Amino acid sequence: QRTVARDITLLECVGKGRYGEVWRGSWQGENVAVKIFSSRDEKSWFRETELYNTVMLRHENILGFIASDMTSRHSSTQLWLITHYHEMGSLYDYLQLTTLDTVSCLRIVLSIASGLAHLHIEIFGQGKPAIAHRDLKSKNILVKKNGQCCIADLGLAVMHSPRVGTKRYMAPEVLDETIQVDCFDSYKRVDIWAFGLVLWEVARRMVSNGIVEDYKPPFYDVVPNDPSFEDMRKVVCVDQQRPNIPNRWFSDPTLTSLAKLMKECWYQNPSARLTALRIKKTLTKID
Ligand SMILES: COc1cc(-c2cncc(-c3ccc(C4CCN(C)CC4)cc3)c2C)cc(OC)c1OC
Ligand SMILES: COc1cc(-c2cncc(-c3ccc(C4CCN(C)CC4)cc3)c2C)cc(OC)c1OC
Ligand SMILES: COc1cc(-c2cncc(-c3ccc(C4CCN(C)CC4)cc3)c2C)cc(OC)c1OC
Repeated sequence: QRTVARDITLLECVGKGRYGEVWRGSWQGENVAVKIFSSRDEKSWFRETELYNTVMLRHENILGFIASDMTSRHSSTQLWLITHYHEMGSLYDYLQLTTLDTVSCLRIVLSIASGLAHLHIEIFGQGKPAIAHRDLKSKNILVKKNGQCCIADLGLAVMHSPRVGTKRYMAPEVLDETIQVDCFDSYKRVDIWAFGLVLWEVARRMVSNGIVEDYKPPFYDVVPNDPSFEDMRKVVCVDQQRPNIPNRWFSDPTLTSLAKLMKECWYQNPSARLTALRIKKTLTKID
């Protein structure tokens, strides 16, 4: 019987953080991405592994799973997650340098909405539990060669049948600790808030009438870098600020429709926010 080639050549590091590292790797000529977890973030490996052991997600707008590997070392355990490799990198990276036209902007945001609705929706029978992401942001979205994106990092995901989200993207009910933690719909509504911020980040980079905004992260003008939980709560909960919509958007029918969409992701009342399925429908009718 058979040879099980497990050797993965780590070729270059494309990411280093408190999470650990991501490497471009090669298995059998074929490019893979290898996330090597820090000790700090072991529970993210376990959670993503537990989810994929429960349901083998397969969707064009979800980063493709290849393998979870645990290897015993002299005095530690090494944890690797192996996925598809997207050489264009994260949406965060991509937006820094690249501007968008109407077609690319819509393709990006509809692909993200598609991936998010896929996570959110329970399918009965080759089915899946409903899933909420809990850390949606432009660094957790990859740009594919075909212009569509895919959602990455299910390390905080929750399923329905001490890692917390990135503070800059936390919904008001997370910051004021009123979120109903027993309620699955609560977690979907937290993802819709974060989606609305991502839609703002992308829409800024769409050119209209020769104008584009510089890349900025959500709330760049009202909080410091690495904003505290308190910094965010005062802006989002107490003062009820929302990202600025520039005047130039209201000359462009695509950006006018997207400003309305992002407004309906940012209601203080979580139950007033649009669903991912309703966002998809709205986006298919733009242009
Ligand atoms: C263990 O570890 C790793 C394994 C592999 C890997 C390498 N060659 C072949 C395989 C393979 C897949 C599937 C079957 C089927 C065929 C027969 N059918 C009736 C049931 C079983 C057999 C063999 C795998 C899974 C790659 C890895 O990394 C890319 C591994 O490390 C994470
Ligand atoms: C993990 O990832 C990759 C794995 C492989 C790979 C290697 N050996 C064998 C296999 C295999 C063969 C046959 C079955 C069976 C299942 C039962 N049914 C009755 C018929 C089909 C399953 C598995 C695969 C899938 C290739 C890959 O890329 C080319 C992988 O991606 C990097
Ligand atoms: C968010 O999360 C995960 C992401 C990935 C992932 C998948 N494809 C590609 C990448 C990537 C490749 C290349 C660049 C740069 C380097 C070269 N040049 C300067 C431009 C582009 C950036 C990023 C990553 C980081 C894998 C993961 O796990 C294995 C992730 O975690 C789940």
